[PDB]
Amino acid sequence: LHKEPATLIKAIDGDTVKLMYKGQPMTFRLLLVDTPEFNEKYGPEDSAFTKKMVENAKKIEVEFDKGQRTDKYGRGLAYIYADGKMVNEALVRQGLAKVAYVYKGNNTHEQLLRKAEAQAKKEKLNIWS
Ligand SMILES: Cc1cn([C@H]2C[C@H](OP(=O)(O)O)[C@@H](COP(=O)(O)O)O2)c(=O)[nH]c1=O
Ligand SMILES: [Ca+2]
Repeated sequence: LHKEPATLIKAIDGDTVKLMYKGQPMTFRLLLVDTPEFNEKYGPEDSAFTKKMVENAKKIEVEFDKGQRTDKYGRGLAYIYADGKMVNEALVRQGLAKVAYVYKGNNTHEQLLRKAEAQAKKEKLNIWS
C-alpha cells in the first residue's frame, strides 16, 4: 500500500470527509470503520474528533487498499492519515468508532484496527463506557 497526497475541503462527520484528490473534490468514506450518527450517542463527539484531526493536519494523505476504491455512492474508500497518523485507527482507539465493513481485499489494516478496538474496549472508552 502507498500513501498519496490530498487536501481537506471540509470535515463532514465521523467517518466521512471531503478532500481534494488528484485535483478533484471527493467524499471519502474511511475504510473498516463505523461511527455513531450525529443524533446517536457519541455522534457529535465523533464528528468533532475527525473534524479537529483533519482541520489541524498540516498534511493529509490517502491510502487505498488492494480492492475497490469507490463505493456504490461514489465515495472514495481509503485509509486517511493526518500528519502520518491514521484517522481510521485513531477513531477506533478512542472508542469513537467500531471496526466494521470488513470486505475481502480491502482489509489490509484489519488486524491493526482490531488491536486498537481491543485497547479502547479494555479502557472502557466512549462507546465502550
Ligand atoms: C465502509 C464501506 C461502506 N460501504 C457501504 C455499505 C453500506 O451500504 P448501505 O448504505 O446500503 O447501508 C454503507 C455504509 O456507510 P455509512 O456507514 O456511511 O452509512 O456504505 C461499502 O460499500 N464499502 C465500504 O468499505
Ligand atoms: Ca457511519
